[PDB]
Amino acid sequence: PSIVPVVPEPTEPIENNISLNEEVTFFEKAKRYIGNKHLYTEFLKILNLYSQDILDLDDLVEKVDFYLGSNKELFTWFKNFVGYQEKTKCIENIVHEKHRLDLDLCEAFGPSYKRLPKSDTFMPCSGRDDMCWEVLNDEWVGHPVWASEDSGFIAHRKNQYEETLFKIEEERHEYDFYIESNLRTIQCLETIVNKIENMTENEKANFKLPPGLGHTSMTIYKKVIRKVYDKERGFEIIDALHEHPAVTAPVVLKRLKQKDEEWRRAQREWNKVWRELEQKVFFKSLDHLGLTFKQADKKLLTTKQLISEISSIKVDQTNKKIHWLTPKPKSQLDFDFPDKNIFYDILCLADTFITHTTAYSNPDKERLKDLLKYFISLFFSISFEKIEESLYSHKQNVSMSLLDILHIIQNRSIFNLFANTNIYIFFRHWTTIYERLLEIKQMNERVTKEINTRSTLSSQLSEMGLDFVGEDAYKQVLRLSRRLINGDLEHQWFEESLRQAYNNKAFKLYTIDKVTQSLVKHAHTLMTDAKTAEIMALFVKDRNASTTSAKDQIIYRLQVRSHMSNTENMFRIEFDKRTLHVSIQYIALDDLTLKEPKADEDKWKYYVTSYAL
Amino acid sequence: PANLFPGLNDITDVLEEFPLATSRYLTLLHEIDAKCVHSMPNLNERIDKFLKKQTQVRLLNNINKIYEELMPSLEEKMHVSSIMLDNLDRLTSRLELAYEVAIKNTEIPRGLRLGVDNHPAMHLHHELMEKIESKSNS
Amino acid sequence: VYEATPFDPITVKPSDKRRVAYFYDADVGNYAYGAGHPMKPHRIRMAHSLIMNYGLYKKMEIYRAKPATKQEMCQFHTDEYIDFLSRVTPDNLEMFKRESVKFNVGDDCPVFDGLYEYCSISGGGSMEGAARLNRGKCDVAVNYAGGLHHAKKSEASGFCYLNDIVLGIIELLRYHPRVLYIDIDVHHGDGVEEAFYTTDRVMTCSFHKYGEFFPGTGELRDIGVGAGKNYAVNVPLRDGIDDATYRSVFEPVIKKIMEWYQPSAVVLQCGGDSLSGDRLGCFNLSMEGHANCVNYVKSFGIPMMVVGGGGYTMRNVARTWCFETGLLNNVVLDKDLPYNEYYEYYGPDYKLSVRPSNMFNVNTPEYLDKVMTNIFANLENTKYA
Amino acid sequence: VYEATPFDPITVKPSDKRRVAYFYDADVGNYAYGAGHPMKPHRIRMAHSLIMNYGLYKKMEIYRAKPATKQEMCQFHTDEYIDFLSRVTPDNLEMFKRESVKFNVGDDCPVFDGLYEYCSISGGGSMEGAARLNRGKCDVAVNYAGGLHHAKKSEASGFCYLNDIVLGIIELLRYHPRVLYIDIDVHHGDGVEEAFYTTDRVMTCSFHKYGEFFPGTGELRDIGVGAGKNYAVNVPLRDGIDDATYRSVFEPVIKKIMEWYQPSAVVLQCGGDSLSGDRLGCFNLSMEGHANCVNYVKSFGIPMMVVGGGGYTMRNVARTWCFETGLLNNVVLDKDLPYNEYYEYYGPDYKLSVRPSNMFNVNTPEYLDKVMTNIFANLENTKYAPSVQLNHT
Ligand SMILES: [K+]
Ligand SMILES: [K+]
Ligand SMILES: [K+]
Ligand SMILES: [K+]
Ligand SMILES: [Zn+2]
Ligand SMILES: [Zn+2]
Repeated sequence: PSIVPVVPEPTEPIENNISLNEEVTFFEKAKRYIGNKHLYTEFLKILNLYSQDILDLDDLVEKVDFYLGSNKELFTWFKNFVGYQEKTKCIENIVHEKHRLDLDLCEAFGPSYKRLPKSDTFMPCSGRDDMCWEVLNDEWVGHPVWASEDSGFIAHRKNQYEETLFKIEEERHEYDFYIESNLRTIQCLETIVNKIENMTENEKANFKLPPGLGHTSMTIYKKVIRKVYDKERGFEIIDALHEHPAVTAPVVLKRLKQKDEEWRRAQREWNKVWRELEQKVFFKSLDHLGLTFKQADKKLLTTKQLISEISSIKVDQTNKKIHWLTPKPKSQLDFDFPDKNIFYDILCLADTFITHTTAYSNPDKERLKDLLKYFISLFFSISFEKIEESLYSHKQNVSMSLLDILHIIQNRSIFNLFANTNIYIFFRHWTTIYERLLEIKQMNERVTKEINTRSTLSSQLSEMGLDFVGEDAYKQVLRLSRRLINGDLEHQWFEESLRQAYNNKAFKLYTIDKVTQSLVKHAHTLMTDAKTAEIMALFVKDRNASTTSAKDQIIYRLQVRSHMSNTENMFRIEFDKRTLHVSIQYIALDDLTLKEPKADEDKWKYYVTSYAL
Repeated sequence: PANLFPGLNDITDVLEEFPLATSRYLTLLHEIDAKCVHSMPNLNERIDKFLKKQTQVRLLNNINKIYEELMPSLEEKMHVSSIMLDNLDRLTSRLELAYEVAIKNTEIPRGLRLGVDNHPAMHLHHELMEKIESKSNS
Repeated sequence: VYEATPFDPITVKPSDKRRVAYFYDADVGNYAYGAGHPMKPHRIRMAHSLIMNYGLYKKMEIYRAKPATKQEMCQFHTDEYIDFLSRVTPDNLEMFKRESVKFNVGDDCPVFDGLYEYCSISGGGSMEGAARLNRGKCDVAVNYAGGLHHAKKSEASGFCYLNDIVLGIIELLRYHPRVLYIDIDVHHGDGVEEAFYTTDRVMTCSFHKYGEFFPGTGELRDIGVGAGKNYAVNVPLRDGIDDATYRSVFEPVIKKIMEWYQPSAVVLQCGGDSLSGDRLGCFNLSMEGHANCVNYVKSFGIPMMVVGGGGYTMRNVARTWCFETGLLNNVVLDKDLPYNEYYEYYGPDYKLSVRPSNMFNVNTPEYLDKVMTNIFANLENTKYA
Repeated sequence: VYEATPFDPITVKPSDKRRVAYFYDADVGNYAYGAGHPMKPHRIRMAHSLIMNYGLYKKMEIYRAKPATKQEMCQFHTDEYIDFLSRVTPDNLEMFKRESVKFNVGDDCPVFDGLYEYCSISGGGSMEGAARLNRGKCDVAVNYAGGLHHAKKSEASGFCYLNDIVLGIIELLRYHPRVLYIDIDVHHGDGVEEAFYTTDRVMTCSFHKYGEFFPGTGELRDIGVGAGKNYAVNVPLRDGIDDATYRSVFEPVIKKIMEWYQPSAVVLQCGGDSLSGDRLGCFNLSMEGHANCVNYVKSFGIPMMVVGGGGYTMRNVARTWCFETGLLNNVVLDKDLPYNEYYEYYGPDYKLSVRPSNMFNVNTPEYLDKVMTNIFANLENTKYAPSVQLNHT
């Protein structure tokens, strides 16, 4: 083996993977016992049902009771194999607790202090003269009564990397404890051995040292010696030098002097890992917000969650309605859109995604860009020429029937989009992005004042060109978001740049890329679910008109329901154009489609119309 | 045979151990000092005063008082220094064996350590000595 | 009466200087509460190492107090408990399982090899410091092995068996007619407040986090009984509080009580579980935000005792204690660490800083405002010394 | 960063007094390089005479130091070099024709009778001065037979055969962290700078003339390599510099070095080819201008070791050395020389004066401003880290 160097081998597989062959017999006996093929087939049905983690253990043993309870030794074999211990308990008394407050309640003054009962349980203290007897006092005692908190909040909880740091601290403290104890025991044993060396050969044979040896906290040495030999063969030695300290403690010392050397080298070899493991984990544990929110709204911006939000508002509205107090609810979700430039800003990113994406063919990419542009312009009622000019001037300074894009109510100020799930999902994705961007923009002026007022750290952004000039900070955020979406910037640089330059008040954009990836896939599935195509068609037919009667509103609801099944629900998105107030109602099928009655005769009209068809 | 580079590996271990040993003893010395910081100043003062002076009897008495007050802490220092010295001599013998076996092996090649042959310079030398020896033959 | 204000950096007053007595015991660091237990005395040792390589011993007088005797420990505690403490041991625990439940020793406060040594070391440090503060020999007594403010007269709570702080205060009471206790631990100072509840010769002020939090005491209307009425002060804060907020809460109340209660000496508990990155606490103070409290009480000019306490991440509380020990000698330490032997504990940068996180702050101006105004409202009978 | 001023009367300050140990060996004057060579050890002897006859010996202690041994020479030089020095005589040179070619021997550095003994005297005086300075006996230690600062670790260069200043600083470094070396010859102090170039414990500072001169080194951009970067200060100057100019350049450089480098043992080379009338140098310095340097380096208050150097007009080195030695004892001498055995050599009026000429100063306020600004810039990377308790140097 001289010529070739040494290589680490792949791995040795665990033990509990390759030990099975003695039990493969029992199952043939079970097959013989059950006899029939179909009963055995449902037996294997429930076995696999369990092996896929679908039902519990006790319930499994009950289903196998339904089958092989007929045989006692077989059923006990099975019971002990799966380790189903007998729940031999029908006679169980829920017993009382021993502690909480068996004894103490009397005249109580203030929130958390009560008088001690006046009894001659007087335990006398020694060191007290008259002064200490008058200033120190023992009549009142403090006992917690966690009285309801008269409030409500959430409890702080540790970031994921703080815990890694705590565990590293504890590991190295334990190494240090063991090595320091081994050294101190080396010292004591060395003193003894030196006493033993210079003697006469008969005062040796009768030498005995009592337990403790001179260590006021003696147990340590025993502990040390245990850990050096073992806890099986260690008591034997701990006693063999309690009765022969002359011949069996130049051997217990020569070995502590090996274990000290070896355990310190081991501490060094693992401090290498401890050291490489701390640069990475330390700095990303001081950002609690940007690391909590990331996972929170990675796993909460899903279909189930927002549906559950609006339906929760619905259910507590209706059960408050069951209470006589409030009359009845009008709508559920409310949105205001004060600044409309942000709309184009979202497009600033929106198709900026698609120009990079590969999961789509460029023709249908043009098609869904058409979706976005025409849809925003028709819904929020801003001119398509405005988005035209914004697009053009954008790439200047940074230098058509919609049906086949996809393929009495007078004075119409309100317009209702009665939508199924996917439309609601895509729309509130849009709404989330818009409101978070408007929030990050409102204070952009004093943000410019922040970055300028900071007059001369992280030099990287300096050479990187990732600092913040006295430029428009909000437009710079737009630019950097584009940069990371197209990949001009890996993540952590975006992160710390925004963090220090703007403030830690801009964590809600640290995921912007991902959330845009949510609206370039849902809009694409808008044009591939034909039913939603029918929905959008009926919507634009109802919206492009300027006057219609409430009977045609009911008609619209009817044959928009036509395309979605009984199981599916509907949400009505009312948009009023004067203030861009967008409200959402959670509508169940047979009940009324639109605004509740103001007076009763409008819904006399409702009655006649809805029951007329 | 192969070369598992044992010299350099033990050298890395040594050089990592060297600064951990020393600092415990340095802190022990710092601890010893903290007693002798209201004794050494006034002792030095009174000694230079007595050196550059009915009262001198009291002065010499004070100086002997402070001397044998401060005597115990001066044996601590040299005890600590002696154990420190023995530890670092152990470490130094470790280091030197690792180093010499690195050089005796070829974990440092002997063309990279003691340089090249004929080294584009050194033609001046050959010219000069050649002329010396030539007209020595002449 | 709460006014937001930024945090201007630490400035050492040279118009006041003092002689610092700093006690220590080189054995306190060999007693380990257990295997995974949070409390470590190793903490204290670490701080010492830093103080020894910053050369701070050239400005203060290191001592080593004499371990207190049982007849001092028996000024506050009871005899049965001190006996049990001297006898109990991990070797013979079962024979005690009666009194082991009367004195709370064994469930959360374990038994380890030589807990009586540690208890005596702490009590002795504190009593010697207070004695020398009574005898004019110094102006500041520093003891980082004390600060066990959770121990009861006859019970051991929160890893605190012996309540050496009450001993130190009874000592200071022999010479001075009024004392002021100031607790800046994240937990309520239940032991000292319970001990000194119905007296006026000591006034107590704690800055603790209230709610569903150990030990469950310290509510805004707990102000003492009978004679000591209005002579207790609790400041319940909430999560996330930071340097500017903590400072705007701390300085006005301390100033008000020093102007109205007229103390003769001050005791300061400097627990490090109110820093950022703790293991058992949820504030967000930084090194400078912590040290500011010590500085602002030092700038008043009276006899001060400075005792250690909580804090269960070792390196943070080590750095913070060394920094306050520097600024006690009217110095501001360089922000690099010298190579001591506990060096690798201080990665990855090896500096003298405790950095806060961007954790959310929950104390709103309305909360702190009504808290402080009703404190000031009830403090209008604390006027005559 | 330089404003020119007038040259103020040199004057001893009474708040500090020294314990001068003067080293002399009555043998040294007895060696001679050859017929016409500009190097004459006899001048050291001449200076001794004035020291005796002025009454200046009565406030210092005059010692012969034992000659330095071969193995004290090989602390800096090689074995082949020192063995050559020990074995070569003006009679057997024909049997060393290789080594003479190889060690830079023969025209600018010939071999005379007594070469090894002369070198022994120089090195011994320097090392014994350093050792006596380490033992806390003396404050200043004068040795005018040493200062042969041009010698190479393996080569004879420029009238010098053994670098005694290197040995002296090696002995000074056993007990001191940081040693400063000042060189006010007219040539560049290149042996010492080449010897201590890649370290930070010796800071060399030369004030020389850079041009078509000797040795040819020591630019403003030669500031140290390795960990010794910024620990080598050069001040190149032009012809004709006089007392006022020189003083206004020399004082702030030295004062900034003292404030930053904080050294706490100074070696001072006091060469005399930088005087008006010298036969190899080209400055225009007086005796007061050449002695104000010594007075300023002394006004700081740390262990000084003064040594000799150049000076090729014997009269002027003798007079300026005697005057400097009187100044180290807080004594401004008198101008009329006392009768001594060399009451010639001092024509035409027999006084304690060195006279400047009227030749023109080729150094003006912008060249000097630029040089001193570059130096002040180079000279701020050489401080001590904030946590490092000192002994008040
Ligand atoms: K507190
Ligand atoms: K009180
Ligand atoms: K020079
Ligand atoms: K140098
Ligand atoms: Zn606490
Ligand atoms: Zn010269």
